[PDB]
Amino acid sequence: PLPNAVVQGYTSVRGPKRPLDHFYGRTPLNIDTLWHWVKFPHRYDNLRFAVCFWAFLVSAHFANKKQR
Amino acid sequence: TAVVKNLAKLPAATSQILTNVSKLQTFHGLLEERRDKYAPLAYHTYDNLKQKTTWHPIAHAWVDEGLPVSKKEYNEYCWLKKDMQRLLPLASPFVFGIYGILPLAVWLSNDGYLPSAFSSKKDIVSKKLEWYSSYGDDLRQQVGPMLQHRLKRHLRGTLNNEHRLMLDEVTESYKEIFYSHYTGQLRDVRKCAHLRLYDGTSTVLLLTNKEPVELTSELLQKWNAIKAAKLSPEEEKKARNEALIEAYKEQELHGGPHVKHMQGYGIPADTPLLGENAKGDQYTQPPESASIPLEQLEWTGDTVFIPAEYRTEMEDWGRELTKLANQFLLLPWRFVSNAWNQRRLVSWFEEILQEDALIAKEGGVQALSDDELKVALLDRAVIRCDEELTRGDMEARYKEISWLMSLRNPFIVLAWQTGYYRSTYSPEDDLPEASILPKLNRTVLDVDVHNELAPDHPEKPLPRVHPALYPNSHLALAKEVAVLAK
Amino acid sequence: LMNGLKMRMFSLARQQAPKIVHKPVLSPIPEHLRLVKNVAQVQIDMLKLLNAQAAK
Amino acid sequence: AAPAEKPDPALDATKALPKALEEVEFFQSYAVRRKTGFHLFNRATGSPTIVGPMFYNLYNFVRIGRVSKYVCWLSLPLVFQRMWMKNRATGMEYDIDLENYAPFEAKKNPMHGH
Amino acid sequence: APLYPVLSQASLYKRHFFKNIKLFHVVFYVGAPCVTFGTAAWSGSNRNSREAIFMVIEERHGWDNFKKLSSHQQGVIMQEAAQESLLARNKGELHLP
Amino acid sequence: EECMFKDTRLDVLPPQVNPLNAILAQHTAQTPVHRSLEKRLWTEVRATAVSE
Amino acid sequence: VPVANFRPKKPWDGPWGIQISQKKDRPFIAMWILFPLLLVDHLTREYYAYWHSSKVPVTDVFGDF
Ligand SMILES: CCCCCCCCCCCCO[C@@H]1O[C@H](CO)[C@@H](O[C@H]2O[C@H](CO)[C@@H](O)[C@H](O)[C@H]2O)[C@H](O)[C@H]1O
Ligand SMILES: COCCOCCOCCOc1ccc(C(C)(C)CC(C)(C)C)cc1
Ligand SMILES: COCCOCCOCCOc1ccc(C(C)(C)CC(C)(C)C)cc1
Repeated sequence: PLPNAVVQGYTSVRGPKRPLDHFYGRTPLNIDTLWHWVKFPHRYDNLRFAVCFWAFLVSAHFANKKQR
Repeated sequence: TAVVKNLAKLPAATSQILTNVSKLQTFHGLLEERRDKYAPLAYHTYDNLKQKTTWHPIAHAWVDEGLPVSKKEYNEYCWLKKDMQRLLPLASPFVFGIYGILPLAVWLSNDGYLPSAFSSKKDIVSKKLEWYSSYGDDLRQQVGPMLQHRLKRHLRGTLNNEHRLMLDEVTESYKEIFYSHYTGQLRDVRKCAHLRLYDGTSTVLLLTNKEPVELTSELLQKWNAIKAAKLSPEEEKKARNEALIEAYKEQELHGGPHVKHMQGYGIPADTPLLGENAKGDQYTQPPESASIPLEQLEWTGDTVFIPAEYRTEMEDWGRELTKLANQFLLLPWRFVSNAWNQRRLVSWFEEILQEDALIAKEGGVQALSDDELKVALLDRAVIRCDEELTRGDMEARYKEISWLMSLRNPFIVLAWQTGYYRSTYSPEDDLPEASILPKLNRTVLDVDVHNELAPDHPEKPLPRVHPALYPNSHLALAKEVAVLAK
Repeated sequence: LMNGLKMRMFSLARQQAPKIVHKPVLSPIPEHLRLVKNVAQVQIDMLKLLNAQAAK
Repeated sequence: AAPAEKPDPALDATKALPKALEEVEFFQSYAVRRKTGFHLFNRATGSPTIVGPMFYNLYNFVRIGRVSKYVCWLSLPLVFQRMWMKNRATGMEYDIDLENYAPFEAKKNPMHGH
Repeated sequence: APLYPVLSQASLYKRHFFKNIKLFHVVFYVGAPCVTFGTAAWSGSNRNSREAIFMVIEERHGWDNFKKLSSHQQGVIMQEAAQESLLARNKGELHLP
Repeated sequence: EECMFKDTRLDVLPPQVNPLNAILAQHTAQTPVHRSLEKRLWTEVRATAVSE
Repeated sequence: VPVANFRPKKPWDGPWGIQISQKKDRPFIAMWILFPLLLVDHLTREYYAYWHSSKVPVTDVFGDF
């Protein structure tokens, strides 16, 4: 269907590709290496529960007062 | 600034401009008076597509061997022609209006855009050298490499078609000519002359009253001998026609001229007879000249030069390569056809050949000064002002390009010239270190022109043999030896 | 390699500095210079012999 | 005219189908699964289904995704929204006068143009 | 003695994050939110349901009266219109011309 | 196809052939023998000239 | 004496290689700013005409009206 040149990526000569840099002494920084710096939220979960309760309650209070 | 600095001398410059115009008019009158009686007519010819003229130095660049003119006077002529070219922005207010003065201001800003009158120097040589060192070498040094690349990619072609377009025998010479900035080794001009193998055999057909005859070294030697003997014309024409019929018979035995079996050219056969005009077996109609006997074969005085440049021809170069060649030679290039830039290039070529002839009349290169030779090499575009070569190296360089331009081929000329304009810049300050060896020195003897050199086979290059190692070298180089020792 | 098994072991450690491997670089410059040396010594011995002959 | 060109192996076709089969084999290699926890409802005959045994491969790739496995499911509640609203609309009671005056996308309505 | 403006190692470390992207790293990571909250799934359904809803409203009740009513009754009537359009009793329950 | 990932400079080296041998060979082929003996005479007379 | 075919850099030699890299990676940087802007431009958009619309948004380009 397609020629071998198209499959292998070169007509006559295979060109050398420059390898990827590593930056020895530190972690790689790529779009896929970001969980090393940003994990899932784990520090303020209980505060999340409390604040969701208080937000629901205060919103319900003011909505009922406005409606009434 | 330079605007006010040049405006201060703008009043004092008009008188010098008009004086230079008068000198140019007188010189052109004299030169054309000589040219209109000693030079032949090079007819205008159109390219393969037959829409624009094409130009070649073999036909159009004529050299007045016997020109009673000083070399400095011819330099003045060419430099003032360039000044006439540079005076063109004075027409901008006369075509755009009173607001067409800002172009004149831009013209007056840079001194390199300006003619001779705005320069403080007096001698034409010092003036030309100042202009070059200020503006011209820098402008050329930024066009040289990209022109070399265009020439390379014109030979080898585009899009990975080298196996279809290049030749495998000119390969090592190609490498030595285009990649000598990698090795640092000098180059041999004969290896640049090997680039003509891409082309065919350049021929010269003399037109007679019967048929055209191909010119050869033997016939040319005989004609030069007869011309040197200084015989009466009744004997001269007779001997010329004897040699002509001899060469005619020779080529008829060879199988006709070379042009018969070349694609794009050809000699027609006898015309055919159509239908009832065919008289039995005689299907042809020979020309009138078939009635003339062969003993009356006389040269008409007409000549046809055929370079047979299938890959080198200036027509097939393109819109970009011609403009870049004119930039590299500091000629006008903008907003014009390749035919007009071709003519400009051929005129420059003719000027350089006439200058070579006048130098040879004035006693060669050694009679010249150091500044004069520097300016000559700058005109030939083989030196940049950031080199500071020796006198022997300058003379050898001149000899090289003089022989190369004697062959009348701009492509190989540009290939040679661009090799001397591949300069790099280092990213570090300590490197490159200060060298320990002295500067490169040469002599006129080191150039091998009097010996043939076969093309080196691919991946089998041979070392360079000095001319002195050849037999009878002290005899062959005796002219150069006497010129140098004297 | 184990009885009834084959495996590939990879280390887990941060590499603070690159690992060096001595891959000798082929170059013709040293042999160029040694050829120059030998030719110059030949010419020097030749000159010494010629001076010895011419003077002795 | 008579160039006499040798055959160029780069212009042949002897690697495209092998490469495609290599890609497909790399795909199917991730369908390898263990015996524990294996269950597949076969057809009523007892023969396997078509789409059934090629779900583990797709979900093993979903396992390796990073963002799509946490985003592309947020358009799925909308399906149940339609499932519910359609059933609400199949039997919705409406005014006869408003239906006769403003039928939705009915033909020959001069207020629409035709 | 480098004569050029040497770029720091940390600056290269940051630029590598931007230039070491791959095609799939753009395509899928930006297409998933796009396909989900785009003209296909969510935004398209919303913005194309609105047209039918407000056509039905302006045909049956009127835009001025609809604006004058309350937000609750507005939403109720919008929901009824949405049901009428989703049903498409006149097209044989088919969203085709 | 993998020419870039190799080093065949040793497989392909420049030949050590001296073109001067082919040049002197073409010179002897063009010249006759009596001129060679004359050149031996020129050398001998040059030796006696340097001697005197 | 210095080595031949060498010189100091000039303005017409163009920018350095590191500067060419800094020129190259600017589109890749603006990608991160424009794709979120594309998604926000699509998500915070409102249609311009409805069956009830008596008016349509007009944008006089040159202020001629
Ligand atoms: C099958 C029925 C007949 C139709 C046949 C043609 C179908 C074409 C559609 C499939 C196109 C796939 O297109 C595919 O693109 C990738 C880029 O990701 C190319 O990839 C190529 O370039 C990249 C880098 O650019 C190289 O690293 C790689 O080695 C090389 O394969 C493939 O060579 C090409 O095959
Ligand atoms: C980029 O193009 C590559 C995409 O190729 C997709 C091919 O899709 C078919 C894969 O689906 C299957 C089908 C069968 C099977 C297994 C069920 C081969 C049969 C098995 C495991 C029982 C042997 C696994 C996956
Ligand atoms: C049958 O095939 C169906 C799969 O098609 C999915 C379409 O995906 C769009 C493009 O996806 C990519 C992304 C990256 C690539 C690679 C990794 C090869 C890009 C490259 C060449 C830059 C490394 C190839 C395809």
